[PDB]
Amino acid sequence: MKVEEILEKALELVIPDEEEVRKGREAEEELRRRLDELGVEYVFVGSYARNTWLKGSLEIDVFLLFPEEFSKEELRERGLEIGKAVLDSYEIRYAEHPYVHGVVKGVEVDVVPCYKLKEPKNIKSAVDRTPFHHKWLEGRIKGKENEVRLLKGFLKANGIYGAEYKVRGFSGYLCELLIVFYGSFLETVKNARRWTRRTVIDVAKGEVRKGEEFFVVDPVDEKRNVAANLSLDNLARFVHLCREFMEAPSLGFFKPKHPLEIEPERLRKIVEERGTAVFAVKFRKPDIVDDNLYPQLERASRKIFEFLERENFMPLRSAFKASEEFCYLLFECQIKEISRVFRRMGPQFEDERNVKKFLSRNRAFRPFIENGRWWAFEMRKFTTPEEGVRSYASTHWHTLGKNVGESIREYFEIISGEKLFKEPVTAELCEMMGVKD
Amino acid sequence: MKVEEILEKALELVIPDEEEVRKGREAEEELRRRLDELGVEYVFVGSYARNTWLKGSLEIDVFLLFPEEFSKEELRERGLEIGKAVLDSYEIRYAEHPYVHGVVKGVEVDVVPCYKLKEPKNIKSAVDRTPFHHKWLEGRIKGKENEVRLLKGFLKANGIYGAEYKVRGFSGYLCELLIVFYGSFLETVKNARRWTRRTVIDVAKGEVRKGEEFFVVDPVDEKRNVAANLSLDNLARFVHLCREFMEAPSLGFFKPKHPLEIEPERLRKIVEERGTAVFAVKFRKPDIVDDNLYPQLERASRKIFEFLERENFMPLRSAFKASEEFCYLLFECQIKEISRVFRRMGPQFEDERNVKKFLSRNRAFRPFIENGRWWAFEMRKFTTPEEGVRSYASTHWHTLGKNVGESIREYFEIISGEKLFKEPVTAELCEMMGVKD
RNA sequence: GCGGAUUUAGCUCAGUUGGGAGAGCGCCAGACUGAAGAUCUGGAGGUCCUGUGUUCGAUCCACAGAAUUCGCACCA
RNA sequence: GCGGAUUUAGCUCAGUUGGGAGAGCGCCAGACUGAAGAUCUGGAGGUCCUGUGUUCGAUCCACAGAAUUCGCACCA
Repeated sequence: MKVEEILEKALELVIPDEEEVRKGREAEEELRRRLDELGVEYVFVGSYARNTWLKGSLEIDVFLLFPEEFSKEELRERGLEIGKAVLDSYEIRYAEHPYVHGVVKGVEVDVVPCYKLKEPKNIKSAVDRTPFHHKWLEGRIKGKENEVRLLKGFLKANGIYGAEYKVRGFSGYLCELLIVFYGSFLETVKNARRWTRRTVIDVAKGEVRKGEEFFVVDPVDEKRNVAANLSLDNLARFVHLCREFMEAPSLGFFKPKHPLEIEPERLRKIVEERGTAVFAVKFRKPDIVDDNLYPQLERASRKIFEFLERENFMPLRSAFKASEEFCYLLFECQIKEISRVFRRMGPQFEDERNVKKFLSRNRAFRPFIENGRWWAFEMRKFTTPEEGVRSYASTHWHTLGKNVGESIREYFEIISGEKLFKEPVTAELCEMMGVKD
Repeated sequence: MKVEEILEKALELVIPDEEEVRKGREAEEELRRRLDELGVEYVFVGSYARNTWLKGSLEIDVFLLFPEEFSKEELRERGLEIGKAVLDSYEIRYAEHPYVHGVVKGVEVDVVPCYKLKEPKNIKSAVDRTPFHHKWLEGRIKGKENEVRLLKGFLKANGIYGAEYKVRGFSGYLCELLIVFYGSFLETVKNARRWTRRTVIDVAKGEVRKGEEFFVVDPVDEKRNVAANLSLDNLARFVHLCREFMEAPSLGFFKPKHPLEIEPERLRKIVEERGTAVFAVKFRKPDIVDDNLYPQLERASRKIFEFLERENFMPLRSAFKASEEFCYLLFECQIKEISRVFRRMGPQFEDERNVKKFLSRNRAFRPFIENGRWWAFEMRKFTTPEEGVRSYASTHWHTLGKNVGESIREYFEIISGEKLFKEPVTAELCEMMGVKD
């Protein structure tokens, strides 16, 4: 669609200027006031300070640099003293060393105690690194901020922007590092088409090489992978979207695509036509952070997946959804019903000892030999994958993560077909089964 | 049941003396007459000559030794000339070098041209070896003939006596060699409990050792495995029956056990309770020898077995029966119905070339990535193992042996449940599923 | 008939994740030697038995066939 | 919290068919030496991280746990 046109029309949905821009300055000014009132060494960092934040994603990050001659707890008292007096409403978030989150004029503000540490390698944790992150990008990104926003937008539209585990996609800082390295969104897109699972981007030397994993080198600390949270699968998605974009560019790569919103009638048909067993594990949501839940949900999903493999219902895919109330573990298998009878692996014919024991056990059918080894017909306790998972969930809850497993242990349901379609899992089911529009 | 008593009561069902013993002598005498009438060098061998044949299993083996200074075809003319004149009704069976099979007074007689070859290593085929076989066992078996008959009886009662492929069990000559080696049936049974898949019995040296396969050394030619036809599985069966006999001896080890003879009503229930898919491939019997058909049937069964494994209906066992009219390939699977959808293995994400092609193909559902590799949902052409086999039989008949495959190629049926129970396959189905009485 | 095993470099053979065609020996060269050899380096060297099919992709999966090899035995 | 990787002989590590507990090094010995070393032979050497469970059978499969290790990050 001409390429450059859609790049510019995308900006009116990317660039903030819903006149929150000034609300930033207003809060900043106000923030700058009260802060200079207490004579503290302070820095504005993150999205706001570089004028790089997305439309609606307004956030002030304030990092309070504290003398390189104090102690952990002496900065503690301070961050509090300050945060409180400068913010309008507050909470305390402790991380690895605590910080104050609050609100100034409807703008989410992050008041954070730091160190006036000037120059790296003398770093203790991830927090003290962001000032340097800002420092290095400051002045080296000036002018190219729009191109960053395009990248972000591109990634958000297809749901791979973010460092949080719910996404495992691209971190903002990474995006910035990228735009810097290539020159613009596009020159990034072009080269991304040639990325591999072993492609390494050292921004510090301006060099591209092959390593062991996909690695983007932090120009501040060359021991740091900025793209550490980028999952294997997401990276590939990005690469493929870059190949798909260049060949036939369109604006639909920048619009966030919306729910397919189906009726139970069309979904049941798909299932029927698929001839697959579709079911889910429902259980109440344990009240914990997002960056804890999804990892557990994933682990939980995987084990059940692995289970149904062992018991040979042959699952296709697995999916998960977390509402404000419950959690759902979705599964589609190739086997609706398995036989009650199965092969039980018995001893080689020579080990008379073990033979007898194996034979001493009482069964409904005679054991036999095949390839110089005994085998026996025995009975399963479950015939459908629903029945099997029920057995598994009830007996092997503990392995399904700490909080998730406990929530299942205490209670769970298994929902099949028409009943399940009524649950808020429509979107993911379609995504799991790969339904067209 | 006392042990020795049942050994003696078994003999009245083992020792011939249904007064066919004299019919032997009568025919022998008559045979000896006409033969000496033509001045031929002749020998009586096999079961009859040693008085070792089973009750009802009466057969005269006559091997016509011919001068060690003739040629293949010059003996040929002779065997005929002789066979005809001495037998009452005849056929010609060609083997590797032909022979005359016929009847003298209702007794199946085998008139065979040989060589007066005295002493081995100058042998050409299996036929010229039997005189030496008889020669070596003659006089070294005298007195111990009853003990041989016990062994035979033991093996026949449980259906592992015979060198023909329908059985793949113990050859008579082998049994004799055994009784000779240990001393009696029992001393054979005791030691057989300690046989392995690598136990070697050299009768010539009177020695037991370990080799590579189960090997019984022919005292005549030490390059010959007498137990070559003994299948792995049958050997084990024998060994296990020897262990089972010594621990609790009973006469039921000598009675041939009879059909379980079931109704369709009890069989359907078992199937239902088993929850398994049971079906068979029916097709007309190609008119060929037994030692050709069963090998093919086996091969045929196996491939179908292997197929259902590939397509994951997960078969349990496989069985075959050959009537005077049709042949049956019986199968029991763990999967009655499989989903219409399956995983299609696609390329790794890097090989852009192959990616596109894989994606160019049209499907009902979107392809995806998992572990850096593309996968696609596609449709099977069959949902039940019956449907699948139908597809397989029709497309892959040729591999199912020469004659068998051709018979299926031209025609076949697949029969399920109630319909199949009406077919003469009741016994084997019970044997395949391991049903109790 | 019949069945199993085998078929990848000149020789002898590995090769299982369906994506890299390999080792040893032989041959050529380099290093080393006074020489040659022995050792270390390296290089060249291919109809993965043939055909067709399955697959995005084939030494590998399927079918047909070929060749080598061992045995099976019918006979009964 | 949160996740992954790892845990087999004194050290460093193989170990995939669920049935044999292994290699290299180290140590002792034999052979060889004038000696010792170097090489070849061999031997000893084990809580397969623990527990419980599955199985005829447990390094291998399942659950709980431990320890080592790397990273995840929430924060928003």
